[PDB]
Amino acid sequence: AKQSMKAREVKRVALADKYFAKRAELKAIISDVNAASDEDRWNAVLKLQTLPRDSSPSRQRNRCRQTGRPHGFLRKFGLSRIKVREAAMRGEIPGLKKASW
Amino acid sequence: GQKVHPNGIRLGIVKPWNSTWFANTKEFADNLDSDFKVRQYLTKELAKASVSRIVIERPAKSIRVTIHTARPGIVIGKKGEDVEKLRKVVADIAGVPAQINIAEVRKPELDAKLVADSITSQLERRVMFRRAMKRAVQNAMRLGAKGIKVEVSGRLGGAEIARTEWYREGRVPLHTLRADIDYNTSEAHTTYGVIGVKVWIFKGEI
Amino acid sequence: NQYYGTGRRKSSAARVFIKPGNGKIVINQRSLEQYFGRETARMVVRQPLELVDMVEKLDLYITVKGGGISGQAGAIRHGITRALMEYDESLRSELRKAGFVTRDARQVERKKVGLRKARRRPQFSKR
Amino acid sequence: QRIRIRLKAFDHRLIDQATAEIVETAKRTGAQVRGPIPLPTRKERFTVLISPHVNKDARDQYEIRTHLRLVDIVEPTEKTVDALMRLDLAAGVDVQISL
Amino acid sequence: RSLKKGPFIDLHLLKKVEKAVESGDKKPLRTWSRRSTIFPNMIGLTIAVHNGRQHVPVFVTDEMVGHKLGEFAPTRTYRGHA
Amino acid sequence: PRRRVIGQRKILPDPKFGSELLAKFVNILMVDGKKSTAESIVYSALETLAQRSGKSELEAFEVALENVRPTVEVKSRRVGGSTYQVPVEVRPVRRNALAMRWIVEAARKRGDKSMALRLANELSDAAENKGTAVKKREDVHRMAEANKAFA
RNA sequence: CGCGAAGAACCUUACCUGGUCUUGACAUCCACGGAAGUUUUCAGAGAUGAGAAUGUGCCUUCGGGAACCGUGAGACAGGUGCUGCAUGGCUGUCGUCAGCUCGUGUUGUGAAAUGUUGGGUUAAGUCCCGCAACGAGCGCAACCCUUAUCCUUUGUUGCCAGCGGUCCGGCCGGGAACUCAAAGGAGACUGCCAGUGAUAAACUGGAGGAAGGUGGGGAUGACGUCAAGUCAUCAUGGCCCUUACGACCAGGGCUACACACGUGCUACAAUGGCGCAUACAAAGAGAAGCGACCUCGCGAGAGCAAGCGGACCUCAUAAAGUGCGUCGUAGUCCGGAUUGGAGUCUGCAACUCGACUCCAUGAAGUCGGAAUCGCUAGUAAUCGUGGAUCAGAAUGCCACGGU
Ligand SMILES: CN(CC(=O)O)NC(=O)C[C@H](N)C[C@@H](O)CNCCCN
Ligand SMILES: [Mg+2]
Ligand SMILES: [Mg+2]
Ligand SMILES: [Mg+2]
Ligand SMILES: [Mg+2]
Ligand SMILES: [Mg+2]
Ligand SMILES: [Mg+2]
Ligand SMILES: [Mg+2]
Ligand SMILES: [Mg+2]
Ligand SMILES: [Mg+2]
Ligand SMILES: [Mg+2]
Ligand SMILES: [Mg+2]
Ligand SMILES: [Mg+2]
Ligand SMILES: [Mg+2]
Ligand SMILES: [Mg+2]
Ligand SMILES: [Mg+2]
Ligand SMILES: [Mg+2]
Ligand SMILES: [Mg+2]
Ligand SMILES: [Mg+2]
Ligand SMILES: [Mg+2]
Ligand SMILES: [Mg+2]
Ligand SMILES: [Mg+2]
Ligand SMILES: [Mg+2]
Ligand SMILES: [Mg+2]
Ligand SMILES: [Mg+2]
Ligand SMILES: [Mg+2]
Ligand SMILES: [Mg+2]
Ligand SMILES: [Mg+2]
Ligand SMILES: [Mg+2]
Ligand SMILES: [Mg+2]
Ligand SMILES: [Mg+2]
Ligand SMILES: [Mg+2]
Ligand SMILES: [Mg+2]
Repeated sequence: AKQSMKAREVKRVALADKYFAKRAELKAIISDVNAASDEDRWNAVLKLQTLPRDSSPSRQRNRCRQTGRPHGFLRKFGLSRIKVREAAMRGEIPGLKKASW
Repeated sequence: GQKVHPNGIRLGIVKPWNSTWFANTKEFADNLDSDFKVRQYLTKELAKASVSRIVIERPAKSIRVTIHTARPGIVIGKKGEDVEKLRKVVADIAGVPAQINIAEVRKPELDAKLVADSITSQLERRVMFRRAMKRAVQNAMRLGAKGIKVEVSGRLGGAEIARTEWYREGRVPLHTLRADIDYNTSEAHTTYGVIGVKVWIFKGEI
Repeated sequence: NQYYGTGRRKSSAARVFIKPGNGKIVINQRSLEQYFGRETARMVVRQPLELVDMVEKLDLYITVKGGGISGQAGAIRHGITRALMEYDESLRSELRKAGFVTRDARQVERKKVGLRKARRRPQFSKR
Repeated sequence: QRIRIRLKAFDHRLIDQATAEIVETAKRTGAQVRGPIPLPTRKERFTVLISPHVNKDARDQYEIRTHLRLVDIVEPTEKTVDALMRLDLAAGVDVQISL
Repeated sequence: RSLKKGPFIDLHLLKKVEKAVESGDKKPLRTWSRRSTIFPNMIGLTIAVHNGRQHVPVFVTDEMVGHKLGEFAPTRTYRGHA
Repeated sequence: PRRRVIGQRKILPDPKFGSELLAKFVNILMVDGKKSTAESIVYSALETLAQRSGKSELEAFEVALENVRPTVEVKSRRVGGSTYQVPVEVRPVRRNALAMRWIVEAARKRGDKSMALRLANELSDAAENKGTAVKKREDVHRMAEANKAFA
């Protein structure tokens, strides 16, 4: 799916764990009300924007791991709907057989 | 009409899975992808080693790969050098230490993967596709199969309009779930494009 | 002594204990007028003891689980007959003609892909 | 105190020989066993489109079953604890111990 | 409707306004920030707001305060069908 | 049907009286599976037949059913490009089915407040051989001996 | 035509305007200089631009080696560019229709025929007779999954019949009976019997039985047809672009709006609306998640915050139903579109362009022309619940039960 689109996903994920899941303190408890309700929170709402436009966990598209498809994704397998069927008929997804109820 | 995949419908009936591990939803996609990497590497490296099937099994947090092969002396090598120039790279792809095991396919002429790879190499060598087709059907029935079918597809002999030609012998009951049907697929890359090959081999019921 | 029966209906399951002598009907520690608000449901639990005359002649201790109003009442009627056939063994051919021994095996059909319901198909148009 | 062992697998024949080996083996060195308990079977379901491009109403449906067995041992003698640790069963069976 | 704990503005617009207020106005101030809130500090300024291809000059009146800057630059060209 | 020919399905009696013709009448009235609400209308309408206009509760429903029952009907029988309206004798299980549907469909297009009162007046009008359910019956019989010559 | 899309504010994104790069955002090789990494700084919308502080690890051939960085040049990378009428793979469709062929023999100069036609019968080229055919293969059926009855084993986190106690809560000892959980086994075979039919097959009917004639439902799609769909999931022959048809960034667009069509949702009410009280489900999901109790808020929600990687904890209060009251056939106490104001939450960001809450507003619509669709039983109709996708965002989709 256009090689550079695969690279956008792998840069976004490296820059998000560079800053966030540690530098969430600016919104984690700086934006909730106690003695920090003065201009310090207002300094946070502005300081949270100078970190790069990436770095946020809500800009990851979650593509398929082999083909890079943006649609038809399944979080349980990490593959697109095409690749889970292509790989389930060969017996390579464990325990995943055809359901009949 | 479109047919069901004869291996997927028989999983847990007469056909086993090629992966035998357990995971929760946390490590399912990582075990599933890293098995794609270990399978992709072992197919590229054992290319002329006539490899049929790669069985991956994970104990507590190790992985061990069992390779079914027709030419085991080439996969092990001289002194046992290429089983661990294989296992220091498999353990680096899976992230856990590896223990490669090597099996045998005694008659490679009754394996759908090995029979399908024989036609693809010959079709890319510019061999008449009929003789490649009829030799695969003939060699299988003289070794005790109750049926075989082979099928080639797409621009046969460099023709502009593609055709599919198939040749059957014996008995291939794909609608019977008890039938031990061995089926696999291969692709030949020629100067006029891709020719797909499909092989069904029937070996008996139950 | 108690004579037990198990009856089941759509997704309901009923356990039934009968003791000799009373006209007591107790179900889930409730009486029948408090449990079944529907009089059709009231009249299908009385069916097997109206054919066989043990109305003031046999007590009944009932529990039910699952399903809804009419599903639970039908599971009880099936469970009372199984209890009364352990009691006598010769009320059987009386009850087979009443259709109370047949377990009604009609279940909900699953919703199918491409269909709006189990059988309802979306609206077709020629063009 | 009862030590409690839960076994999870995608296969029911593999899981029963994992129960049978730990049911074998606590009774090997003399413990109370209740035996195996079937916990409820979890079925995960999946429904994929099978065409690469359109045709919404053509699908395949897959599932993964997860089989559960529970056996508790309330004689944990010290011949038991490491003799329970020295046991080699299958790679498809997840064991989780817990007090 | 953003929640009541902080109105939003960019930093580069916030700082470019405050320097431009203490000097008298100017050129129209070029920005791409359609999402920033108009503040009380900006009454009298002219801000050229991007609309996709152009920058529409908006002279800030008092009653534009509280709105977003992108409300005063239409992003879509449309005039009739027939 | 062509091939799978059917037995019958069984109806339960009514609870208060033990009649299945009365239970077929509740089934025909029922909308959207709401069976408890159809018995409420049917029960309340029948005793408000009884002491408003004449006793013997369920005898009064059968006698109101005696008049709206057809004996002949018309049916179209195709030949080669010409369809005649042929008068047919109606069968006794089809007699009650047409009579109960015409009573229920007469009661829906009325001007009374409730449905249980619309039902009660249409059943009362059927006892006096008046109303619209009787005239639905009259038009069927008028067309049948109008096409007597195509028998 | 609620189709790819199982979920377009940025991202996704492939499109536009503008700003930028030219061996590159992605891979290998060569050479040199730097281990890297971290904090900070001002310009810029940002990509990028000019620097400061700092480190100088691990291997050590410790002339150096591998991870990572910069610069140079070249082979090259790159393309969601065109051709599905060059292809593979996969899929729709006739159609789950009962058909489609072959070997040998025989007939005909031959294309071909026979078999596979005929009499019955069947859901079935299903079976039996007849017959220049005798046999075989792919289909049919069966083997597989689920549901309906019973038996065996085990008995917690699930159960409570017999007992003791109780706060009268399965609640506590206890019990392994029952429901239930999931492994194994049995059971249905025209098996038995009458009658009809050609000493047939087979049919109608009856008994027993939880179930009776393939018991219900699913998976399973023959040889082929439409040069059907997809070069955009992927792969791939040919062609074409390469300081650009490639790469990076901000904002916009895919949500436009005289109009026409398809699929849906909600209605036009009294078999109802509203108000108070109170019953009976199945099945699913959960760790950068599900989130009880308690407190605040009219509410969406906020604070605090235990339990749960789960038959245990949570999501999570089923709704139709039942009892009482009111409205009394009205554009209505029916309908809830549209608009104004005030808010909550997710998220750098809710203007274009989110969902939800509160107050106010109270449109059309009174059952729909010609035409046209689905359904044969736990079905139609009606009523709630869950899941995937997913930060947020279903009237769609995939599942589950009630009547
Ligand atoms: C929505 N409801 C309203 C209602 O209840 O009447 N039903 C309808 O609109 C359909 C109407 N009842 C009948 C129509 O399909 C057949 N008539 C054909 C006319 C000429 N082809
Ligand atoms: Mg690619
Ligand atoms: Mg997202
Ligand atoms: Mg299919
Ligand atoms: Mg339903
Ligand atoms: Mg659809
Ligand atoms: Mg952009
Ligand atoms: Mg965009
Ligand atoms: Mg440009
Ligand atoms: Mg391309
Ligand atoms: Mg095509
Ligand atoms: Mg194709
Ligand atoms: Mg096309
Ligand atoms: Mg056909
Ligand atoms: Mg021949
Ligand atoms: Mg001849
Ligand atoms: Mg034919
Ligand atoms: Mg012929
Ligand atoms: Mg038959
Ligand atoms: Mg026939
Ligand atoms: Mg014949
Ligand atoms: Mg056959
Ligand atoms: Mg079959
Ligand atoms: Mg069983
Ligand atoms: Mg019978
Ligand atoms: Mg470009
Ligand atoms: Mg669109
Ligand atoms: Mg009322
Ligand atoms: Mg009205
Ligand atoms: Mg009007
Ligand atoms: Mg109202
Ligand atoms: Mg109103
Ligand atoms: Mg969501």
